[PDB]
Amino acid sequence: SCVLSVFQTILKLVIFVAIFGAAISSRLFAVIKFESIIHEFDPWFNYRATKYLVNNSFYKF
Amino acid sequence: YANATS
Amino acid sequence: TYEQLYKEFHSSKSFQPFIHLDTQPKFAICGLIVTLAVLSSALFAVGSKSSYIKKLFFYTILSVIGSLFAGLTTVFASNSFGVYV
Amino acid sequence: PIIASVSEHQPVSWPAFFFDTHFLIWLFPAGVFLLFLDLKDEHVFVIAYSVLCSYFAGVMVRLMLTLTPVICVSAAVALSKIFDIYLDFKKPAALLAKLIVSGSFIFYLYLFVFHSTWVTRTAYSSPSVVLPSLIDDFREAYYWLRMNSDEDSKVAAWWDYGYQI
Amino acid sequence: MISDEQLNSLAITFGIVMMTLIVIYHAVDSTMS
Amino acid sequence: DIWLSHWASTIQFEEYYELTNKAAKLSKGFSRLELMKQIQTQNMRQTHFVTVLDMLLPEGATDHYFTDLVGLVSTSHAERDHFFIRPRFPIFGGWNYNFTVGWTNKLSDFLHVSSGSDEKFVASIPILNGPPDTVYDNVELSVFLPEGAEIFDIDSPVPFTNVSIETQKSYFDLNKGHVKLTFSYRNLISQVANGQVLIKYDYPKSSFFKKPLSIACYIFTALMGVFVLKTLNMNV
Amino acid sequence: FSIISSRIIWATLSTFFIICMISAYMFNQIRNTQLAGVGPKGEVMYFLPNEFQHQFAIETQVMVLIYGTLAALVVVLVKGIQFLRSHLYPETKKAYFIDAILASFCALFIYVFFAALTTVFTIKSPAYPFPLL
Ligand SMILES: CCCCC/C=C\C/C=C\CCCCCCCC(=O)O[C@H](COC(=O)CCCCCCCCCCCCCCC)COP(=O)([O-])OCC[N+](C)(C)C
Ligand SMILES: CCCCC/C=C\C/C=C\CCCCCCCC(=O)O[C@H](COC(=O)CCCCCCCCCCCCCCC)COP(=O)([O-])OCC[N+](C)(C)C
Ligand SMILES: C[C@H]1CC[C@]2(OC1)O[C@H]1[C@H](O)[C@@H]3[C@H]4CC[C@@H]5C[C@H](O[C@H]6O[C@@H](CO)[C@H](O)[C@@H](O)[C@@H]6O)[C@@H](O)C[C@@]5(C)[C@@H]4CC[C@@]3(C)[C@@H]1[C@H]2C
Ligand SMILES: C[C@H]1CC[C@]2(OC1)O[C@H]1[C@H](O)[C@@H]3[C@H]4CC[C@@H]5C[C@H](O[C@H]6O[C@@H](CO)[C@H](O)[C@@H](O)[C@@H]6O)[C@@H](O)C[C@@]5(C)[C@@H]4CC[C@@]3(C)[C@@H]1[C@H]2C
Ligand SMILES: C[C@H]1CC[C@]2(OC1)O[C@H]1[C@H](O)[C@@H]3[C@H]4CC[C@@H]5C[C@H](O[C@H]6O[C@@H](CO)[C@H](O)[C@@H](O)[C@@H]6O)[C@@H](O)C[C@@]5(C)[C@@H]4CC[C@@]3(C)[C@@H]1[C@H]2C
Ligand SMILES: C[C@H]1CC[C@]2(OC1)O[C@H]1[C@H](O)[C@@H]3[C@H]4CC[C@@H]5C[C@H](O[C@H]6O[C@@H](CO)[C@H](O)[C@@H](O)[C@@H]6O)[C@@H](O)C[C@@]5(C)[C@@H]4CC[C@@]3(C)[C@@H]1[C@H]2C
Ligand SMILES: *C(=O)c1ccc(-c2c3ccc(=[N+](C)C)cc-3oc3cc(N(C)C)ccc23)c(C(=O)[O-])c1
Ligand SMILES: *[C@@H]1O[C@H](CO)[C@@H](O[C@@H]2O[C@H](CO)[C@@H](O)[C@H](O)[C@H]2NC(C)=O)[C@H](O)[C@H]1NC(C)=O
Ligand SMILES: *[C@@H]1O[C@H](CO)[C@@H](O[C@@H]2O[C@H](CO)[C@@H](O)[C@H](O)[C@H]2NC(C)=O)[C@H](O)[C@H]1NC(C)=O
Repeated sequence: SCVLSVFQTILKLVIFVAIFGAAISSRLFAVIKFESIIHEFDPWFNYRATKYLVNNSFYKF
Repeated sequence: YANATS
Repeated sequence: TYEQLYKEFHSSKSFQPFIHLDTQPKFAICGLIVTLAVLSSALFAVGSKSSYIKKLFFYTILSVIGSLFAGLTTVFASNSFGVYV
Repeated sequence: PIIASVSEHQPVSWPAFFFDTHFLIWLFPAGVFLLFLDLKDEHVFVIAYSVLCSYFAGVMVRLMLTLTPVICVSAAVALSKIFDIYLDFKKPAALLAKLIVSGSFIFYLYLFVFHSTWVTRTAYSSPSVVLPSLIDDFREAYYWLRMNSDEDSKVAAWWDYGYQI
Repeated sequence: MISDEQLNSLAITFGIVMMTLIVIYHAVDSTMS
Repeated sequence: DIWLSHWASTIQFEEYYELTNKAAKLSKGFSRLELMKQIQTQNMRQTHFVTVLDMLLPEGATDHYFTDLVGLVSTSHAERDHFFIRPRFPIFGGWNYNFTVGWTNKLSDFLHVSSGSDEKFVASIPILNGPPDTVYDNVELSVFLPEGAEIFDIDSPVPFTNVSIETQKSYFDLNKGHVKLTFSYRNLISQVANGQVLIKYDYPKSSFFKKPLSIACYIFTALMGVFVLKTLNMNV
Repeated sequence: FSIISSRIIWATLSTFFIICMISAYMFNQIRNTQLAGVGPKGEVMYFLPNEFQHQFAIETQVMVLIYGTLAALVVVLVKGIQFLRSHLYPETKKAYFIDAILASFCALFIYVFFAALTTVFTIKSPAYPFPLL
């Protein structure tokens, strides 16, 4: 049939919207509770390197 | 479990 | 100059908003629905296997409507989340 | 002596496998067994991935992450096979049995959602720089070092606190 | 801003909706084909 | 920094302080034990180190916040017209503390409309809102007017060292951006500089409605691009 | 001799290896753990209570039993109802009935063993809000 294909496409779109929503809402717990702040230890080096990259150029990084 | 002593 | 401007400021009416902030959340939630409907229809038109000279016309009109709506709802939603424009 | 001291390079106990995958942990071996009875090349890829990451995840805890994708895949196969038989309505007794099986597994799905949300809210949603009770003593001493010390100053400490400083 | 209990309810609702819709999709795919 | 918005009808204040204490330095260094033994002894005597600051805000403020360069500080408490603030560590003689406060107010209290036309506005903005007894050494006061605003008249109640006008892009400023009017002042004192800066500008309805129009043109361009990308085949 | 070419043998071996790996078999060797423990009363403990990162060595065997039974039941549900319906009841005049009975009983046993798993897990984590019992 053809109505089956359109139904499946619409259903897949709605399902993926719900998937994105569920994922992001599950991750936002620590940002909602305390603040938007950097975590554990290696992320701090990653964040200081990203800052150095965005302040200086790519060649300097 | 992080990159830290235990 | 200070004197005159002070007198003007102190002899005028206050600022009246166009649309109150308390109302804008409802307007945003409604305009988002309208935008979704119109844009999703114009994507159906893109999938349509009809001629090109008519697909162009329908897509252009629908996008010219959906874009106006989407801009208005972007303004309203941004104002409602706490990021004032 | 250093790689032995980091908490992320330690073996895993069995509860941590149930804590990180609610019921996907006993659908993962079944999905691998079911991929063996229909051996295709893509399936051979999944089987090799499964075995290797199973070993490497139990030997080091930080390698459990790499095990989580394939598990899902394997689980998503097994469950799917079940639903191909008991969610196919195409007779009272057969309908009743299909309903029983599919309803039990749908219940397990909902319970998976609940368990995942609880584990996320309880265990994996806290920063190490602020402690709840708030106790904020790291950022107070770091901001004191940043405000009341010379800019060209060397601070000695254990390596765990290097980056943060 | 949003609270903690509210974010918990939102996450749980998103999960429940997603699982229900994947079950419906699977039932329609397995039955009608 | 004072941000004015006609679409939301709000005025937002963001202040960045760089505070120091010029009192006597502490001999023998800081001993948290001695500070706690002073606290629990209930010695509320007037001490020469800062434990809590009291900010006096305009009446009707909302959405207060208090952060510093390392994150958000949780020891802050709002009372009518007053915002009490406790730094991360007490500020003894010779110590520094750089921090940031912010709040929101209704635009209808600072902005009035001219009587000759509904597009000429006059704003009266306070120059200082800080702690009671404080001295300032360098003040940079920036006012941000919406995108299509054209400044017509400016004046300050006290002499300033500089004044300038430029533009700065923001969250939805696809065009040139917000008009930034900056004043520079040197030696200011907390409660003797209580004047207000007066700005008269023009903002026509065209500039009011041009912002959603710009967002709409961006979205329409993206949609035309999608259509173009889905009407040509790359098959071999 | 035409036996290292059978799919069932390799399937059994690989599934068993995976089950032993997820039952924390390497933990009992990288750390020399005791086989069991003795209760204050004096009976065998079989499980380290209130501990989440430590265990005895018999817990691995218990979890191997549990996981193997669950996987075998799932495999029987997917592939094995036809086999044992053809091999158990030879009347074959009512065949959908027997299939329904066997499938429902397999689901019931799967539920029982999942409840047992969640019980032995709440022994280690005494505050777990979904015991499923
Ligand atoms: C592609 C469509 C995707 C659909 C999903 C869209 C959004 C996800 C859903 C919800 C997220 C909203 C929650 C975040 C806002 C609060 C956090 C916050 O308030 O943070 C802001 C950062 O500003 C942001 O970046 C927030 C961006 C606002 C997004 C609003 C969403 C509607 C528009 C969607 C985009 C449409 C595309 C248009 C392209 C032409 C703090 O700013 P600040 O510290 O500088 O203070 C500024 C105060 N002064 C000015 C005085 C210094
Ligand atoms: C591609 C699929 C994507 C699927 C979705 C992905 C991610 C979303 C899932 C989870 C994210 C959770 C976000 C929590 C929100 C945190 C901030 C907060 O809590 O805002 C709440 C307010 O909320 C609301 O009233 C919003 C009401 C309706 C919003 C408009 C609909 C949103 C449409 C999104 C896209 C818009 C672009 C249109 C373009 C067509 C707190 O406001 P406040 O008190 O701080 O504001 C300051 C105080 N005033 C209010 C006075 C200023
Ligand atoms: C091999 C590929 C890998 C992927 C990539 O391409 C090459 O490799 C990245 C480069 O590194 C690019 C950076 C270049 C330097 C540039 C500095 C600018 O600094 C601004 O900072 C303002 C502060 O407000 C100033 O006021 C402005 O004057 C000033 O332009 C800024 O635009 C960002 C940055 C870092 C570029 C971003 C895009 C990057 C990341 C590129 C990717 C696309
Ligand atoms: C299509 C995509 C885009 C749209 C979106 O994703 C899917 O779907 C939106 C939802 O509608 C969410 C809202 C639900 C209602 C919820 C009410 C709270 O209202 C407080 O305020 C008073 C109100 O009467 C009272 O006091 C109390 O009810 C309460 O405290 C508010 O805090 C959060 C809010 C508005 C949710 C925010 C995120 C939203 C907008 C979600 C987006 C990300
Ligand atoms: C096609 C769609 C349309 C219909 C729908 O989907 C399919 O079918 C609805 C269900 O009825 C869902 C609700 C179930 C009850 C559940 C209670 C929770 O409240 C507490 O439940 C306790 C229990 O143990 C916890 O202890 C607490 O932690 C927890 O907060 C709440 O969070 C989520 C909620 C209300 C579900 C939300 C989504 C609903 C409404 C679903 C709709 C979107
Ligand atoms: C410890 C427990 C573990 C569980 C179990 O007990 C011991 O051990 C299971 C096995 O894995 C069995 C399956 C193997 C695969 C085999 C494929 C056949 O399919 C083709 O077999 C070819 C042969 O020549 C022909 O072509 C035709 O027979 C046919 O086309 C099929 O008939 C039977 C089937 C599925 C077995 C069913 C019983 C199982 C699940 C057994 C359980 C009872
Ligand atoms: C890594 O070594 C590690 C990760 C997580 C946990 C852990 C918690 C960490 C932080 C917490 N807060 C400060 C909110 C709470 C934690 O609670 C846990 C609960 C369990 N359960 C339910 C068995 C497991 C882990 C955590 C630790 C840790 O044990 O502290 C360690
Ligand atoms: C916090 O603010 C103080 C005060 O402006 C800054 O101190 C100045 O720092 C510069 C650069 O180190 C020196 O040249 C000045 O002499 C300092 N002035 C005083 C009065 O001490 C300090 O740098 C700021 N710190 C941060 C992290 O921004
Ligand atoms: C007043 O205006 C600015 C203050 O911002 C200063 O002059 C400019 O300063 C910036 C800062 O680096 C320079 O980049 C510009 O080149 C300067 N000139 C101009 C014309 O912008 C200065 O304090 C004052 N300028 C005067 C009095 O001409």
